[PDB]
Amino acid sequence: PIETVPVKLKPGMDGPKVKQWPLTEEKIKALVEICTEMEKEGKISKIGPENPYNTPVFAIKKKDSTKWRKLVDFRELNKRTQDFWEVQLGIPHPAGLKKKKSVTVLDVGDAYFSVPLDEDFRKYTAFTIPSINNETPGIRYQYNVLPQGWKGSPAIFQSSMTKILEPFRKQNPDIVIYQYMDDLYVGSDLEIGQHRTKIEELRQHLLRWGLYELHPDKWTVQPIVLPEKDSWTVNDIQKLVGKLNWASQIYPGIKVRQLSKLLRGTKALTEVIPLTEEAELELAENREILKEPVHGVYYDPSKDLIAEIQKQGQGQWTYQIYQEPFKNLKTGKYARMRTNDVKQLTEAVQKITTESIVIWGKTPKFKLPIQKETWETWWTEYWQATWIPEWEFVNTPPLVKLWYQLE
Amino acid sequence: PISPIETVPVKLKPGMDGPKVKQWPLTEEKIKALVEICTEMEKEGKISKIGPENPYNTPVFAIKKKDSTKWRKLVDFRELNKRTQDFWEVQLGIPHPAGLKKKKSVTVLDVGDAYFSVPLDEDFRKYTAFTIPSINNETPGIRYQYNVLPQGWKGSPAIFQSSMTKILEPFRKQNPDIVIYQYMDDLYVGSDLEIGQHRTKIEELRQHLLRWGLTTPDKKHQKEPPFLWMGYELHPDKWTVQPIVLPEKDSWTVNDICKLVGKLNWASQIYPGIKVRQLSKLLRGTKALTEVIPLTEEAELELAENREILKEPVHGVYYDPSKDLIAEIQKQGQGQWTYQIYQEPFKNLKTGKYARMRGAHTNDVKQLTEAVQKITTESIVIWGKTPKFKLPIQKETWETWWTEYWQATWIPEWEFVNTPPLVKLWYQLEKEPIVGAETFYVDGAANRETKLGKAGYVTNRGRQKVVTLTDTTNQKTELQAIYLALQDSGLEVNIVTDSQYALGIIQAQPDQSESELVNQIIEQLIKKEKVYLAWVPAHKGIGGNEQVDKLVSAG
DNA sequence: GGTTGGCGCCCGAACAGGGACTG
DNA sequence: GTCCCTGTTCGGGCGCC
Ligand SMILES: [Mg+2]
Repeated sequence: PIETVPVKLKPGMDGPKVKQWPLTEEKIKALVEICTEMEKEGKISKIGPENPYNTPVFAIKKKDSTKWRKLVDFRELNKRTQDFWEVQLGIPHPAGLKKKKSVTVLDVGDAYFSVPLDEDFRKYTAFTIPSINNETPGIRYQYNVLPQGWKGSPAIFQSSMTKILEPFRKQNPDIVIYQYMDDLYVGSDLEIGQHRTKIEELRQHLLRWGLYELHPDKWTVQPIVLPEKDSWTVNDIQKLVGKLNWASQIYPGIKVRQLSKLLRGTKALTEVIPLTEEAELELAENREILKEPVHGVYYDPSKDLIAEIQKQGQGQWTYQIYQEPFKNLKTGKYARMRTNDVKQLTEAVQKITTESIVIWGKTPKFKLPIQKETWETWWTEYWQATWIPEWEFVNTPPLVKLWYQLE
Repeated sequence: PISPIETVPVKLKPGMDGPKVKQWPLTEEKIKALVEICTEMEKEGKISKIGPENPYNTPVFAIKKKDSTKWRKLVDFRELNKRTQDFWEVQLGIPHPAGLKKKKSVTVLDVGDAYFSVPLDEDFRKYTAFTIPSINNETPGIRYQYNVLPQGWKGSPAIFQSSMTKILEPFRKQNPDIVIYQYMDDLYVGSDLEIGQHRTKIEELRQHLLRWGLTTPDKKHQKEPPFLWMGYELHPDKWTVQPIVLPEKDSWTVNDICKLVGKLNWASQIYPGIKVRQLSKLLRGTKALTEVIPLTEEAELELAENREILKEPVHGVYYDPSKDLIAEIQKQGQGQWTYQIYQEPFKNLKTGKYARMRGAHTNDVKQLTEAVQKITTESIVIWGKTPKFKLPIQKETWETWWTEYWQATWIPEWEFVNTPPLVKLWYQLEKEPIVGAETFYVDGAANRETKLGKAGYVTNRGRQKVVTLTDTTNQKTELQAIYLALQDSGLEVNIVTDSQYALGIIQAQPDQSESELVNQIIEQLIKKEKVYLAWVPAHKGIGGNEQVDKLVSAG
């Protein structure tokens, strides 16, 4: 608490100009309550139209709580803030945090406020609280302290951060800690119970300054699968030739040449085909290739992480992470038993994002299987994080809907 | 006065200087009329006369306003606005009568000479220089700059809404139980008080306002239901719109049609059942707005339907946050929907239509999904929560579709309502192939050069067609082959196509497309008793998508 | 009858994707 | 890359303030 560090927008970009979206009474009551206090404290100052910039805000109860958490969707500003979350940031990603038995997710943004923000950078941090039924004009605010949600925030409170743990870290050469933005990721292999009470003991190596479950090495990869049948049909073989055809771009060796010649001429769809010798011994082999991992796929921390999702139905959604199309760093399923399609899919992007942070230390840009209007009407009702991944909306072919089918 | 309030700092966009625009000529009858205006305004510190050391000038015309034959000053700051900084606009939306809770006592009052009661930042003041034209070339006209918020400058609205807020805050703190709706210089003020004490609180507001330089004339609707606010009449227990009058016109120009759609839309907020889809189709014509579009007799039906609804007395009521919100939707024509939001039967907070075509291809369960999305976001704005829904669709149909559809789709809490017509899926694709039915291997093929293509099929029972299409494309020949096969198959068919595009459209179960072909394909689909649609890798020599492909590729 | 800001409904023009092409 | 085709956004008319 004193004087501050110079910042700048990526060489050429201008500040954020995003509209505030409508909010529910509850998210607003919460918000003016929160912002009244940060005004009394001097973390946010009140501004007016002369500031051309805006970023959205809503608020989330981080779980089953009465405490509301302000979330400023700095997505745009972060995207526009100068290269230094890679360039001035020191953090290598401790490859082994994903290897641990237990990891706990730690919210610590409310510790960013301690630090003054450049005098000239404040204006970009501007955001507007709505009024319901538009009884008043928007009430505008600006930041005088490192904002939670902004990516410049941990890239500054880092020297301090690297300090704040000097003891607890030294005193624990086998508990690993990672700082991605608002959240702090700490986990150890310790037993289920003495882990919990070792995290709790970090709150104290914390609280003296100020101020949920998740087990990593068990997000099992999900395989690409072929239906075995005692009897095949023209339609069954044509679907088989369809999947393997495609898969043959992710796996080079997959051949379909013997199966495609069982489709010799214009058979009716339900006619049964006696699988021949080479036939059965081509898909028998093909089903072997689908066992082996993809060879030669490596994360580029420079390049962009891309999650991609498909609705399989029955609360089961399949996903790939990948940077070059077809070279998936991972593939998985979010199986839910037996239903809100939208809560489902928003939760699917939180589980995935975490994994991404945990495994690669950044977040994907998602390509979602939902219509913009739909996603946007409802998704903040189920969000629970402090980060927000980029996304964009996709109109998928029903084919890829059908390349990750189980049974 | 001048509000004692602090100016709001204003800058020109970087690198740009003020306006240097030539005062263009005006009648002496304005030139006198403007001198009359620019004299009292000068008398009252709103404008300062400037010398020749102000390089700038922007054009100021004048026009008589609203049946008075009184002139009203007006500057054209179009250039200053270009050079002015950006602002963040603070007016986010428009207050709606239905988010109004029933108060015991109501007052509406407007703020007089509002923009001119607010100081403009002095260092920006000089860019507002305008000159009032001597009757010709003759005299160098009078130079003036602006001391308050000019009419017609990009910044003035915002900076005034902002100031208004910042002035009302003190009063709002102290009267937390006085509700003040604040639209530009308009004030609705409501309380759960007996008029006497209510009335006091008001004068107490007007004194606060007066102490800040804001005069509250007497266009004050005192003890006066109906109050006229934001376009509506407010009565103590019901609200309504001030009368709408659709232009009864002989020869509709297109823009005349946009003017008609406009009033209907505005009417659609309290008059249930307003239809506009037929009239917002006559519009589908890259256009001269001057152009004269002939009235479609289908639209003709619609307008007639509306003009009739408009003769009905309607009203809304006010919001009780004690109770819940409840929306009823109604499928009321080809992609025209209607709804009403209530808290007690036959008492309509408001109503509304949906009738948007999202997609080149859509169906009822999509749209009724879209219209529910719209009503959700609207409800959040007016009441800040989402209504319970009552929809004319049976849980059955929804799940059939949430099932076949491969993009997540959703609807909240909703009770079935048997308010027919009910939303139905017009046909359904089989999930597995149809035993023993004829199997059409279809394909088509175009020629990017000549735009000539072929579409046709080959089948297990032995028959084949090939047909040649002029001025077509691959995706249309793909779609041709699937319609050809549909035309020629009995009441049960299997179709194998190599087109990821054709597969995509039809698997989504359209019942309505801007494409005549997909409509020709839909009419067939509705006629079969079963259809199975299979996909296959093109050019991979599947039996027998290779023969269809071999016959069809003379393109 | 030549000016400003807001929200809404429309339209089309510009885009950005994705698939399918091409010799 | 070029076609298409689909989905956006963005202006612009109108409505109302
Ligand atoms: Mg083809």
